[PDB]
Amino acid sequence: GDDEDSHLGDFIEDTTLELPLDSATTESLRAATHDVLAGLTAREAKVLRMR
Amino acid sequence: MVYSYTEKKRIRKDFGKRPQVLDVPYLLSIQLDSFQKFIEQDPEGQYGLEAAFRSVFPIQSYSGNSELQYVSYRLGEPVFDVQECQIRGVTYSAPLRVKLRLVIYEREAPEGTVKDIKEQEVYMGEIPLMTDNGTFVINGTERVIVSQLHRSPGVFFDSDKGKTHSSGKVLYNARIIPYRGSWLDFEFDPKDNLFVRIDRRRKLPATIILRALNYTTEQILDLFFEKVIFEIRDNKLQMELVPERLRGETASFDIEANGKVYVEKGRRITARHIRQLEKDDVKLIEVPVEYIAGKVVAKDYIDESTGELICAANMELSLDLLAKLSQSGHKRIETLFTNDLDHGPYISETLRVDPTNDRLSALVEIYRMMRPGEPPTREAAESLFENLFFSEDRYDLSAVGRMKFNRSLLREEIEGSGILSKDDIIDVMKKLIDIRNGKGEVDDIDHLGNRRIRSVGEMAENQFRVGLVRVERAVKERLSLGDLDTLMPQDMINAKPISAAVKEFFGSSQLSQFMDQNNPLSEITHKRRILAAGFEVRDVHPTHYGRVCPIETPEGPNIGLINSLSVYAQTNEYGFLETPYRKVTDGVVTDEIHYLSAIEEGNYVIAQANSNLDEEGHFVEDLVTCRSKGESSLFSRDQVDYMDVSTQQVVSVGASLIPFLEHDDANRALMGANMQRQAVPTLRADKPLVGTGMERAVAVDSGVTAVAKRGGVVQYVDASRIVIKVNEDEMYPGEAGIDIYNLTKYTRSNQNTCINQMPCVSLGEPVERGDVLADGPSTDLGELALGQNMRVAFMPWNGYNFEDSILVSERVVQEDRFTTIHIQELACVSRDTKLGPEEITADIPNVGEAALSKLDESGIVYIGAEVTGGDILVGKVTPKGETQLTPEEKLLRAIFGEKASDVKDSSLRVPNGVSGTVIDVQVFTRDGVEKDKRALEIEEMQLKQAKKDLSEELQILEAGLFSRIRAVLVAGGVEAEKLDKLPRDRWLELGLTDEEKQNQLEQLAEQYDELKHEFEKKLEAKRRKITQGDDLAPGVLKIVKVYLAVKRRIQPGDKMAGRHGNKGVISKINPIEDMPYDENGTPVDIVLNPLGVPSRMNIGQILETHLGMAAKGIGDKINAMLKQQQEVAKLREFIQRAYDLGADVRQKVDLSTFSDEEVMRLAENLRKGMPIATPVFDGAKEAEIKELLKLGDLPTSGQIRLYDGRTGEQFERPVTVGYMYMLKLNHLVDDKMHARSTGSYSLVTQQPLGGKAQFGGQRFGEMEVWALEAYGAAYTLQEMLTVKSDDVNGRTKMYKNIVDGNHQMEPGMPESFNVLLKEIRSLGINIELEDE
Amino acid sequence: VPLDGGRFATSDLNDLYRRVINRNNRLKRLLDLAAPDIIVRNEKRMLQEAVDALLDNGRRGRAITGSNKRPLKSLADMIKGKQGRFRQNLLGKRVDYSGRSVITVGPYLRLHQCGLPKKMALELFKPFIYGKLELRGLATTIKAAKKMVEREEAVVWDILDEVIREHPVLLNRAPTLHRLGIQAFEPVLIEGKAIQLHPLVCAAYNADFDGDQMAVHVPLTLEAQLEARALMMSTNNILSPANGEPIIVPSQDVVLGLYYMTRDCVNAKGEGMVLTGPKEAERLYRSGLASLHARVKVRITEYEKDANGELVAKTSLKDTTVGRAILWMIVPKGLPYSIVNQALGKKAISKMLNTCYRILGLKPTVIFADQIMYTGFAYAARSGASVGIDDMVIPEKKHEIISEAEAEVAEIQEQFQSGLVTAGERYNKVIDIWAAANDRVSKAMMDNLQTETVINRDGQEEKQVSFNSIYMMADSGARGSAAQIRQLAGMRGLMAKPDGSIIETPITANFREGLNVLQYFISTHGARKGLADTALKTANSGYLTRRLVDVA
Amino acid sequence: GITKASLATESFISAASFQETTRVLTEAAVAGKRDELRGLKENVIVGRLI
Ligand SMILES: CO[C@H]1/C=C/O[C@@]2(C)Oc3c(C)c(O)c4c(O)c(c(/C=N/N5CCN(C)CC5)c(O)c4c3C2=O)NC(=O)/C(C)=C\C=C\[C@H](C)[C@H](O)[C@@H](C)[C@@H](O)[C@@H](C)[C@H](OC(C)=O)[C@@H]1C
Ligand SMILES: [Mg+2]
Repeated sequence: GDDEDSHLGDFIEDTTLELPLDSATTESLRAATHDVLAGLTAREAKVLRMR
Repeated sequence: MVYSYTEKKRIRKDFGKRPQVLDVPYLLSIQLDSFQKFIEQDPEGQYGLEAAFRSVFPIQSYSGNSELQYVSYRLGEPVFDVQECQIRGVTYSAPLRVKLRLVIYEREAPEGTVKDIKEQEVYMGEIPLMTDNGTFVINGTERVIVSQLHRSPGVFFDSDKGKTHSSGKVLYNARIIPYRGSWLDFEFDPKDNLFVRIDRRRKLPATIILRALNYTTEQILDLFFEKVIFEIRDNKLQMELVPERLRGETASFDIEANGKVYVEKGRRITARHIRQLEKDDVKLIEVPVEYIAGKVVAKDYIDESTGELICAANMELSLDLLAKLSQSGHKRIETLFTNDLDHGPYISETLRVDPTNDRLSALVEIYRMMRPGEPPTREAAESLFENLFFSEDRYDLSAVGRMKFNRSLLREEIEGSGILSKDDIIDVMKKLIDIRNGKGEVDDIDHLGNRRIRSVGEMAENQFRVGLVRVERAVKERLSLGDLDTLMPQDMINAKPISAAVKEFFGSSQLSQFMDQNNPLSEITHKRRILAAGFEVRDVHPTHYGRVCPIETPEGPNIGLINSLSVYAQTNEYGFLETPYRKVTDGVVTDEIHYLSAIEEGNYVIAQANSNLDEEGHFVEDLVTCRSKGESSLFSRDQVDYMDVSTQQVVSVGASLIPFLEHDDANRALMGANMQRQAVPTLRADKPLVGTGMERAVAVDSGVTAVAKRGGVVQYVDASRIVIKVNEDEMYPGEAGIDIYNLTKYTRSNQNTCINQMPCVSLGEPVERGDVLADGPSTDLGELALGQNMRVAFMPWNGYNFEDSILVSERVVQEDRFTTIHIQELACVSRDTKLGPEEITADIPNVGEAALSKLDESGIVYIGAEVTGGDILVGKVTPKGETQLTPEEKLLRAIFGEKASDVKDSSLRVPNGVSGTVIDVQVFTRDGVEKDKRALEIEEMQLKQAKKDLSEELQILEAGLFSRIRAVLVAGGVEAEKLDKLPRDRWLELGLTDEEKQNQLEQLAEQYDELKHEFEKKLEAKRRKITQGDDLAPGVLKIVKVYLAVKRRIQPGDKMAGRHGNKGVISKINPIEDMPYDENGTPVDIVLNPLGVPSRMNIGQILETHLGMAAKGIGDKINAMLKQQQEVAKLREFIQRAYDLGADVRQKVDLSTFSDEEVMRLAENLRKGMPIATPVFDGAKEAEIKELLKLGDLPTSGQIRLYDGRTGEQFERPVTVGYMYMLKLNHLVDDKMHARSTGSYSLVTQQPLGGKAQFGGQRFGEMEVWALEAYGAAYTLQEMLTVKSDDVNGRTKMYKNIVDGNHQMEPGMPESFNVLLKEIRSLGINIELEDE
Repeated sequence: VPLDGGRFATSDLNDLYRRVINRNNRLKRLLDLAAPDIIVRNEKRMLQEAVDALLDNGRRGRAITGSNKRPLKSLADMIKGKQGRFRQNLLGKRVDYSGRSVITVGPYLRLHQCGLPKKMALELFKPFIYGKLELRGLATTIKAAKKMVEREEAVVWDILDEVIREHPVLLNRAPTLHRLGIQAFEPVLIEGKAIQLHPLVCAAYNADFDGDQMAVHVPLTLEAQLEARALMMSTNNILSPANGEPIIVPSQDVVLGLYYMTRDCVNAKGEGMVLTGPKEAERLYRSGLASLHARVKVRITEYEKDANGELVAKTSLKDTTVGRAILWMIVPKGLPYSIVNQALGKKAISKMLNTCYRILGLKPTVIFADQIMYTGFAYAARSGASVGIDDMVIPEKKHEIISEAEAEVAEIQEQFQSGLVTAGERYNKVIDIWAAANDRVSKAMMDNLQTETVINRDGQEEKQVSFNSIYMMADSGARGSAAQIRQLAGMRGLMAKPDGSIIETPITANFREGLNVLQYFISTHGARKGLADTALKTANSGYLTRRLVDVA
Repeated sequence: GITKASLATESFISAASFQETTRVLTEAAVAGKRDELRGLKENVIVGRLI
């Protein structure tokens, strides 16, 4: 196209990466389950963190 | 003639004086005519497949006396028809079946054949076909091939003065450009040495080619120079004197003969002395022995006794050399005639720089020039030189090349050999030297006689030619070793080689492009288009008159590199551009038309399109403005040979549609004709209120509308089809008939607009042949409506109209008049991956019942279901196994007990923000995979729908035929009530008394049964085409194409413009309450800023407003008398008054029209407004406009009082209000608008890239970096080129901080530079980052 | 990396690298096989060719890639390019948090703000919105926040007003030349898909409204917000860095308003009366008692800061008009009334803003500038200025002027037929008389057009500068100029044939009248050369800046 | 002249930008030239504060 320096390889997106709008939610889910596991008894947290 | 049936519906009031002698021809002529010449059976070398065949044929093997000749060709029926070919995606093409004859001559002949096998019509390739509208379908998409403009083959003599060497002196060069084969260039130098180079290669002394033609030095001087005869008679040097030789020279000695001294020494020889010598007939004079010291000897001279060469040809004689050749008995010495002014001694000095001697020497030095470095050989040099310009294979000028060649050389024969001859080369050199001598002139490239026009037909022939040469090598190669009777002309000729030459052109070539169809004018202005470097070629040339439009060209990187074809222009017989003209004999202007090419028109004196003649057509004025040779001035009454045909012929279809064009500056006029092609069609086809009269022609000539094949009365009118019962005078005897027009309904255009036809006629109405049956998109009752005219007011309104910005009343969007319908084609592909096949199944992980609602059991949205952004059009799921989740996700599924599927969701969903209704679904399936439920339902529907259509054909057709049988049976055997009782099927038995009517019943019988079976075969074929598995790409199992119809109205950001080049972007949509209104209380639709009018000089936009206002008046008035229901008399009276308008116009008019049914219908169509026609340069004048405003009841000033709808108070000064035609271009704001937060990223270098059609971020350029550098903003720039883009880490570390509420950046290094380090380090360069 | 349809695609280096290995490996083999010299020599050369082709292709044979004619791109070509490096050179990397669209007016804006389409802002600030939604607890977690904005729940719009309020955005146009090509604004949420841009800024950008599109950038980091506000902000650059003159100068409609405002006709409603102050002056006008322009003495209070850092006040009865009286309400403090007492053309109206800046400082000038725009648009709208076809007045003497100049050409022609003058001398002469004629017609229609308003105050007659529409445009400085006006009414010019010569039969007609076939055709070259010259010289200009920024 | 004066720049990373890349890299690589940044062009390439 266009004869411009745009070349086929410039259009191949990275599928093995992880989008930040997600990565943010991973760091959050850690904080989430870690909060909710302190709401239980020390053995329920230990047994659930173990399983 | 004298007015058609759809002309009785509405008539355009036409100002303008000049009567039209010629009416606009078919606008699509070029495209259709060209292709018509390519594919056709022509029994001769006239351009076509026949000609391209006859060139390379017959093909004989190598010395083997095995020859393959060509018989005839045929085009098989197309595999798919035009409509079907578009859906599937294949090309619309026909098989090429060519009969070949294989002869084998007995080895060691007398020439005779052992056996000759005639192979019946071997198939080579499928060549595309042109639509009835002049388009091609390459892959499912209508594409147009633009005609090209290039330098005509022939010889061309140029200057190259100025810039070279900066010494002046100019230069003179000739160039021989063949249609095929190498270029032959001749050129001078500052030393007046003639040089030659083949193609652009190394410069070589000119004479070196003559030697390769086997010409010795003696004949070169003898060819290019005259002979000065020197006689040694008695003793010491006499000389022959042609008395003209003394012009331009001063006597070098006593010029005396016949005992009388004519000229003394030191007296220059003027016309007086020459007369004396001429009239006294002085043949021989006495000259000194020293005058030949400079004279170059012509031929060779040897010593008769010693047999040794005294002096070689082309040597300057000296007083000592004269002695050595005199005692040998030489009476005569021939020398060159050399004059530095009249006849130049150029060739003589060219020979002294020539390194070669004989033919082999030149051939050696020539062969080593083209292919240097390799050792030359005699047979190699001979072969090369004969293969360049002398070989019928590698060189052709064809007809145009040879003609202009001979024509520019002042020859007689207009046609000749297609290769170069020694006579030809010599003549060209002669002409170049003559120009350098001062007699003759150099051509110019810009002249339209040297510019030839190709077109689809000519171009395709070349590609097919290329295909045949690459197949030729193969055929000879096989016929080399061939066994006698086993092989035949199939095993040799392949398909793929020839087919790929033609296929590579139409498929991808700079001249083959998507038709620009958002607009009928766009189509027709695309199909007429030309293509051709510095400013010389871009600029407008005097020869462009009547051929190329001066004002329609793109404004941008290529200006004047495109143009467009003029209105009346036609391709010349030889391929030049010729234009219509009127032959003026004696003092009368004769209406016989005459077509003159670019060179033909040159010498004649041509009058002006605008001129005054009368009665017999004698020029009124004693002198009239005319143009003769490349310039225009006043010319005497009776001199003029010809006159311009029409006032329009200078412009193009685009420019010819601008009313009052003569009043607009060319810049804005260009932009206008440039923008008019972008007008998207509207929901309600309106009509131009102000017009030219081309709009009718553009609408009809373009295929967008549906034109009557034959005249008659409408039998049936449906929004789908139209059936016309033909008149008997127009009807053919057999089959009887009716014409059935199947209308195109709502469907996707190339630009995603809506192209839909509407019936413009009513049940049982008389229609005449060549009448508009149905309007297309953006056409109204046979005229061309690219938009909708509306009430406009010029005044600054609180800055909302600030630059070009347009402020539009809410009334416009409420009336839904500028609303536009877009049809978008969305696709869903079920592919094949190594992990597994993708399913179109309706079972999608993680979607609610509301999501899957709009889908059927199969997973495809129902037809007609209205959707918005995000809705699932097609359910699709692809296998991805062993997800490999993490600890906390595993707990999540554990708590909520969800089984995470082995399949990932690929389903096709509606793009963000776009909302519409689903109008169609297509299912393509691989051959061999089972069609799912929905796909089968579609196939069944298509089957039933097909049967209904075909049956409809047969039903209406059969009745049409039997209705004729009823009429013929009543002649000769009339029984009226008796005949229609018995079953219609039993009618065919009754015969007739001896007459042709018995044979007429016979005719109708034959054709009846034919239809019965023709229907049958057509149904079968259609059914097979439905059920046959469509061929898909490798890897694709099935494809689902959904068609959405979005209806967008108008919103701030859309581009809008008038025909006069005034752009605009709608700013605010204002309530009707705030709209300026007049005393009568009627608000105004649009408020334009007046400030745009004076700067950009377009005054027509004002005139267009004024006349428009007046037009609406005549409309409004009728609307009152029709609402009064006065009577036919009052109405008739008032309308007649309008169509006359005070004096001298060409309109004529009524009282021939039927006073009741025809007149009342016309007025109903005029009540919206009175259509007016302003011819391009013949258009109306202020006075005519003011008078129409008098009839209008509206002021002459064109301005009235307006009141602000807010304060209700008046406006100081009157403001101009009227009706301007305005187009909606398609830039519409909800396309251009894009925004991105965090999208996908490119793999090779991590950078924002749109993969979802969620667009990649805006491109931040170098210039913008400077802008940040000028400000003190360092951090904005770092974040711009590091964290916001290129830093694969910094981006995520940033995003997390943005949600946490900490605005910071932990920048790191952009990955781009990090790659440059490895790329440098990949070489032998050690690049490190030092210190700390 | 794989592609759709299962096909693969890879860089050319592989094709190159592969080659270098093979030949190399083969050579290793050829040593252990004890091959003759002539072979291992050829293999070594082949290795040399492959390595050379790998590093920089095109300096020897130009090796071509497998099955594809186009030569395979080597490592040097990855760095190299047009020009130099691809990375920072134009262009130059895509950037997140951005967008773009068609632009419109938005005259209501203050100079420090701009209209931003709702949808664009939502997608732009997505991370800010996510983080703010769960900071106040309207969303449980970031995902739930995503679903909220993806659902476009009504509550999110108010949260966006928070992240938008103080948060500048960058606006950019296509040919960025000077630093004003990018400027910071405060975002204003706007329904609709078009960007609204303050008119006063339209000059610095060279942005028309004929459909030009503009780009938006979000300043993420805190330092960028403060850079934008303290550097790239609209209000902090009001002056061209090229010359101290204000670049915020009112453009066209606004100055046409003020010109029509402070102007005076000879006799108008309220002429001669006297008023206490500007307040009751507007009260007179708006109520319909007095005309906008009438000569009147009114008491005004002006200020001069000529003390030491201290504003002096002085009051007097100034002889002025009603419009100028009303306009004075905007002028802040220490400016003298002399500045508004004139006719206020586009030239004077700029020096007004300039002095205001050099006296009161920055802040007073900004709010001043805003007010000037608002009042300019407003009063221009009241004025009902328009342009009609009868607004262009042709001189009554034109046809006669053409005729007299037409006699001149035939005189010199008669002199050339008799050899009294040489061909070249004739051409220049004829060309001269036609040129002089153009000047004659120009200074005729200019006199007629300019002053022809002839009106009555209590006596017989008097004549002032015309109130005819098109003159006001050209006179005020809004739009149009004597050259363009000359083309509308008087004859237009003598065009030039392509070779650069000028045709000796000028265009005798104008746009108000019709041009015939020939006249238009001759006009085309000037148009065509005009468009071509600008379109090429535009690129040339850029090139100049390029060399300049490199050398500096 | 302007186009000639821009040729000389101590930082080679800047020169590799707007000049001919190949020659710049080589001619610097032999001398072992150590680019200290300190300029604008070069700092933009490497992506740090101007
Ligand atoms: C195969 O042709 C392609 C390129 C060849 O390459 C190349 C180097 O050779 C070209 C040839 C031979 C042209 O004749 C041409 C051209 O005539 C044209 C523009 C300029 N185009 N514009 C671009 C878009 N923009 C917003 C406005 C200006 C071009 O760039 C080119 C062009 C090339 O650049 N213009 C016009 O004629 C005018 C003033 C109106 C055009 C009508 C519509 C717009 C077009 O017909 C659209 C419908 C398509 O047809 C094109 C998209 C073609 O693309 C395809 C695949 O069909 C394109 C010509
Ligand atoms: Mg523009």
